[PDB]
Amino acid sequence: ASLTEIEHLVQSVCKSYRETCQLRLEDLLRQRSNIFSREEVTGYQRKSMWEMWERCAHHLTEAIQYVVEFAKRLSGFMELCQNDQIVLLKAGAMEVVLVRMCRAYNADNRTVFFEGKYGGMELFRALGCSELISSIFDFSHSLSALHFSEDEIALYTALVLINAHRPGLQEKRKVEQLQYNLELAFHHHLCKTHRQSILAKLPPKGKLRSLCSQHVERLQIFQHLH
Ligand SMILES: O=C(Nc1ccc2c(c1)N(S(=O)(=O)c1ccc(F)cc1)C[C@H](CO)O2)c1c(F)cccc1Cl
Repeated sequence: ASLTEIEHLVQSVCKSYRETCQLRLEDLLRQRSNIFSREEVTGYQRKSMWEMWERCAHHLTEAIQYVVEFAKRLSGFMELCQNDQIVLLKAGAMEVVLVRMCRAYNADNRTVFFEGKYGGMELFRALGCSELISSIFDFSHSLSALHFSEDEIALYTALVLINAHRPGLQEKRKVEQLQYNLELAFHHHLCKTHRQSILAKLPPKGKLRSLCSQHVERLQIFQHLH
C-alpha cells in the first residue's frame, strides 16, 4: 500500500517462511556428503508398493502441513473465509511443496534428501511411478539451476498460494488485494537485489499443473481395484 510497509511485508513473509520450512538450507547442504549405500537403496527397493506409498504419503502430508502453517502466518490469510482458505490451500499447497523440495535437491549428482541421506531416483522404484518421479527430479533440477535464495522462494511460494484466479473463491477481491501487495513486494525485492532477470526464467506453471495432475492420475490408478 506504501513504501517501508513494503519492506516490512518482504521481511514478514521471509520470516514466516524461515519458521515453516522443515529443514534449514544449512543442514541440507551439510549432508550432501552423506549418500545412501547400495545396500540401503536396495533396502528401499525391496519394500512393497503399499509400504512405500505409505511412507512417501506421510512425508508429503508432513510437508503440506508445514505449508499450511506458512499460509496461516501470511498477513491477511486468516481473515479470509474458511472456504477461500481451503481452495487456495488445495492448489497452492501441493505446488509450494514441490518448489521447496527444489531446495532439497542436489544437481551435482542428481540426488535428493530422503529420510536422512541423499539418494537418486532408484529408491522410489518401489512406488511404481517412474514417469512421475522423473518429472519431479527434472523440475527440481531446472529450478536448482535458477539458484533461488531463501527470500526469493519465500516470496515466490507466497505468490503461488495467494492466487485470486483460483476458481471457487467467494471473496475474490480480498484475495486480489493480498496478491497485489505480494507481487509488489516480490518485484521490489528482486530490483533491490538486482535479481529481476530471473522473472523471465521462472518455470512456466502448468508444468507445475502437470506434476499435480500426475499425482492425481497415479492416485486414481493406485486406489482403483485396491
Ligand atoms: O513421494 C511422492 N510425492 C512427494 C512429493 C513431494 C514431497 C514428497 C513427496 N515428500 S518425500 O517423500 O520426502 C519425497 C518424495 C520424492 C522425492 F523425489 C523426494 C522427496 C516430501 C518433500 C518435502 O520436501 O516433498 C509420491 C510420488 F512421487 C508418487 C506417488 C505417490 C507419492 Cl506419495
